[PDB]
Amino acid sequence: SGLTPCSESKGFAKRQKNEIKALTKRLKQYEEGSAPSLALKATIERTEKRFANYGNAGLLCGTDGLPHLISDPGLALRFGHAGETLIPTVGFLYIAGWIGTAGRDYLIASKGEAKPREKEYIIDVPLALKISAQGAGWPFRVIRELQKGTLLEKDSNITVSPR
Amino acid sequence: AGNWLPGSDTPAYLDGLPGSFGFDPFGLGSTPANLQRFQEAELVHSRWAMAGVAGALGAELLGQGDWYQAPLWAVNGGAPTYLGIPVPFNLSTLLAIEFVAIAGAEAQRNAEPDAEKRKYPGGAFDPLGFSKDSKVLEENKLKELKNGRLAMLAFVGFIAQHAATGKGPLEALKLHLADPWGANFATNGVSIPYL
Amino acid sequence: GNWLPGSDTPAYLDGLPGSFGFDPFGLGSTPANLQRFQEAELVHSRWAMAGVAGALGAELLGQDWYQAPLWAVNGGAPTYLGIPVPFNLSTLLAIEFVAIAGAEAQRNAEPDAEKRKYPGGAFDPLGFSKDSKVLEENKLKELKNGRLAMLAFVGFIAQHAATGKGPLEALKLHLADPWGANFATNGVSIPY
Amino acid sequence: FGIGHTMQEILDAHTPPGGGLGAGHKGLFDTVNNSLHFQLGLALASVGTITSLVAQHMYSLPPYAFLAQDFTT
Amino acid sequence: KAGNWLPGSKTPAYLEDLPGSYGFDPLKLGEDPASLKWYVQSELVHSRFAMAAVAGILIPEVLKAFGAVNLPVWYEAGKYAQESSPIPFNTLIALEIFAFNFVEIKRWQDFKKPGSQGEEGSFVGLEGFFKGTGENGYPGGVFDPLGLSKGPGYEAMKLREIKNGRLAMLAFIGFASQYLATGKGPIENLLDHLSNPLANNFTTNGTSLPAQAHPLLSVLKP
Amino acid sequence: RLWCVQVKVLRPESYWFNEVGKVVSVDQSGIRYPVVVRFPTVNYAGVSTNNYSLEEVQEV
Ligand code: CHL
Ligand SMILES: CC1=C[C@H](O)CC(C)(C)[C@H]1/C=C/C(C)=C/C=C/C(C)=C/C=C/C=C(C)/C=C/C=C(C)/C=C/C1=C(C)C[C@H](O)CC1(C)C
Repeated sequence: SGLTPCSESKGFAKRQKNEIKALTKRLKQYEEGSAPSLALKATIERTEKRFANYGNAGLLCGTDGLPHLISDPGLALRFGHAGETLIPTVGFLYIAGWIGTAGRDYLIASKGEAKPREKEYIIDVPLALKISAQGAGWPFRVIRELQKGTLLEKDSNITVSPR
Repeated sequence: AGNWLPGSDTPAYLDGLPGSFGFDPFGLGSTPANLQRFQEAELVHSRWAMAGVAGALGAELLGQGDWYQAPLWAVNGGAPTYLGIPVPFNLSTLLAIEFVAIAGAEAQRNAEPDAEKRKYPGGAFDPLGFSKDSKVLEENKLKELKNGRLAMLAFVGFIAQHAATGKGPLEALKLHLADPWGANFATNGVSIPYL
Repeated sequence: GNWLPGSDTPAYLDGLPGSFGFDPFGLGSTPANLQRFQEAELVHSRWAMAGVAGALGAELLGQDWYQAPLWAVNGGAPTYLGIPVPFNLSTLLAIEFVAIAGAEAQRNAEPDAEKRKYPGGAFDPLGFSKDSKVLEENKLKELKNGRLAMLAFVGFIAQHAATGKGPLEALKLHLADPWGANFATNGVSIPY
Repeated sequence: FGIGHTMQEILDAHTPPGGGLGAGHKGLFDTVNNSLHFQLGLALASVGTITSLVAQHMYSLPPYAFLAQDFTT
Repeated sequence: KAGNWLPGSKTPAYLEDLPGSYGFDPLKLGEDPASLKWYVQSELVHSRFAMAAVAGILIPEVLKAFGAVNLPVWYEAGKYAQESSPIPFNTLIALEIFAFNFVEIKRWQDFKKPGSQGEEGSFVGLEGFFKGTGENGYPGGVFDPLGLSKGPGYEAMKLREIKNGRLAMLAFIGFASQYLATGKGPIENLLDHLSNPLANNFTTNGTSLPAQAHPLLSVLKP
Repeated sequence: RLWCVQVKVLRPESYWFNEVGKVVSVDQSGIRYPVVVRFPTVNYAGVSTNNYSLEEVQEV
């Protein structure tokens, strides 16, 4: 996209220099070893480490000197940008399927009790913890339920409004 | 006749058809009216490819250039030549009689009411009487489709080879025979794009 | 006989000509497959007679079998025995196709089953055949004599793949150096 | 004049034989033709989409002389 | 059942009669019977692949440590083999894709319909090679040429294959992680651990315990 | 039609259309909607029972 790597971008280096300069300008009003001086020094160290880490990660910077993420799985894989969107996509989808499968399993387990509505606002905490730990293996069980036809309710068993 | 994937269930509507190996994994022939249309379409594609492959290969064996090197006299300002004999036609008259001859033949083919003669017309198209015996005709129907399916893959094999390497069909066969383990579809930068 | 004494032979291999009960993988379990494999074995064995008798007989007449088709690629003319021989390599494959494919097409056109394996009639000069008592005896002789012949021809190819030399001279190296020259000494058959 | 298409026949013919669209577009000629609100909805959908197209194409491909320099316009 | 992975726990009932079963399924992945059959086949295939791989890594490495042979190490053996390979990289990949497509489709079709690859017409005359033993993951035929599945110790060999398979899978993942963390070979890692097991382990490779996640590593040190 | 038998409601304007309820009682005096059905869910009015005709309920 016409971008340049942040490790060689002049705007990136200028932004790091300006942020460090502003923090150092704030730093000179306090005595050495005081709590504000230590806090500002820790902020300066974090700023330097962050700019170094963003430069070392292969991030691409625009004309504004700011990192730009690449989200097409093709351009990310062939140019080393998969850690920006693609691997976070896989991680989020795994965790989201975990949460959804744990909720579905808890709802289905509570459906079989004598008071199904009771477990929805007074949580069965041991059962919820057991079901929550079992959500790690959600893709296998979910894909099997999809192949078996047990994941979906039949259309004849679901209420609809008159058309 | 067999199974394209041994040990697998084949669709029931494909049983008894000529050249049938139970291959319809997408279920395109599930509709009976579509399956009848696809049977004529497969045979017409087969017969055009069988003549097309023999025309493309047979002209090279007679030293008249490859199938790709045929029509550039239209764009290079040249003249047509059949076996060295000049042909006194231009593109304004070659396509005109092509539209008249082909669409005239295709209009007669489309007008047949019954399903069998839309695939196997016979009559004037079978002067040597190969359809006199039912046993020979049924076996020849399997022979036609199996040869036709090979020619359909060969002509697409002509196009895909030339779009990837730029060489001729017999040129690529010579290249493959000269070094098989280093000259194939894998060794060009087109078929597998990420090496 | 038995290929492995004490082992239980398959029941479907009993009564066959040249039968030793050797089918550990059950390839001839289906009778339709078994019938075709006998014709495949006999044709492979009979062609192995011609290959060995040829390779060995020609070099007993001073004519290597590997060096025989070495006048077309490098350059030269075909030669049989000592007579200057006509035709060319391009013409040789034309007569190769018409003679063999014309003969092989008649090999399987018959509706019989024994005739595909054991033709008889016009294919048995000098009498032979007769009723049963010597026909089955040379039926056993044909498969066993054929079996070394295809083992030897594969041995002819494999030796030249490992040593690059002929089989007759490599036999002489096996008598000159019986313990220092075999398939174990060269670094091709057994690496390291 | 005896030549041309009939829209009812076009609509009735366009039903996929696999049954994916059910009866297809059968009876839709009488639905569209007898309903002024169907016709008004189709006309407004197309006209509003065309109005958006006009907006998107006059700024980027200005058709009038000295229009691109008139920023307020 | 071979035992209990957690003594005192309630083992699942669907893992009672499986070979190599210790009742280990806390995630309940094999609760569905079709899933259990598919995962039995998957564990066997993974086990045999890891078995052969760990053999082809460890036996050359042990022979090199004893000084018998001098072969390239496993993480670099692809480089030295490809330079002396008559067949280049792309056609090797294409040939592997073709061959594995064929053999894995045959294995998959036998899994879906047991014994189907041994019927008449399944192969071009050679279907007797693959008649099957009627068991999930135990093909036989050419794959058992010595015929020791008909022996009395067939059930013990099934247990031996599965346990050695799990050991081999853990061993290969150990080889990969040990290279990625230490940068050296597996026998080198073993000898470093045997020289000083307190100081040479995963807690000192600088990778397995990240410094940011474990601030006490830099604090509680001499 | 029986007592405490699962039935599926076929009345389209009903809140429990295509849903399964339990038969409470069936009136035998020939009224228009004799089948009394109890449902595990309430409708928008908070009611859990409704009366249906013979053709409006299918035994499941
Ligand atoms: C088990 C597969 C496998 C693994 C773990 C490795 C690992 C390695 N190889 Mg290696 N290779 C593997 C298979 C093969 N390699 C090679 C050819 C080479 C060469 C020429 C070189 C290496 C080198 C290396 C090392 C460098 C790191 C790397 O390249 O990561 C690769 C990591 C992978 C996981 C590769 C992907 C393997 C894949 C998962 C196999 C299965 C794919 C199938 C399509 C399965 C798909 C699903 C099915 C169900 C449809 C590393 C130790 C080199 C190195 O030392 O230099 C720095 C070196 O020069 N390999 C071929 C030839 C075709 C293989 C065949 O499968
Ligand atoms: C039975 C079964 C049983 C179970 O179940 C399984 C198993 C075990 C697998 C199996 C066994 C087996 C066997 C081993 C196989 C192998 C074989 C043979 C070797 C073939 C051949 C094959 C062989 C034969 C044909 C032959 C060929 C021959 C030829 C003629 C040659 C020729 C030559 C000579 C003349 C000389 C010249 O100058 C040249 C040439 C021309 C070159």
